[PDB]
Amino acid sequence: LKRDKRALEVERTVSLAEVYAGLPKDNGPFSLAQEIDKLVSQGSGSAGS
Amino acid sequence: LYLPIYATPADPKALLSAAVATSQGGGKLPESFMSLWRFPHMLENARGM
Repeated sequence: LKRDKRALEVERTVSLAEVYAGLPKDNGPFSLAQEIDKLVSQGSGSAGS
Repeated sequence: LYLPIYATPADPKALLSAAVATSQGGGKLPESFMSLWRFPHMLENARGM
């Protein structure tokens, strides 16, 4: 109880589509629309880095 | 011819014992700390302690 203090409770929305659209060019940015529909067609593929 | 006088020992001395007392300095209150709980809860806490 000596050490405890009220912490600033915060919330943040994280958009997976935006994050995967935003990663550096050498990591290969991609929106999930054009890889979700193609990895479902064949599961042996991979996307992102 | 002279009959000597004979000395009678006196009663034994009453042994006495000394009983002294000890004194110790009183304590001092530590530094009070601001809590997080409201008074009824910090009181149920302290009362338990």
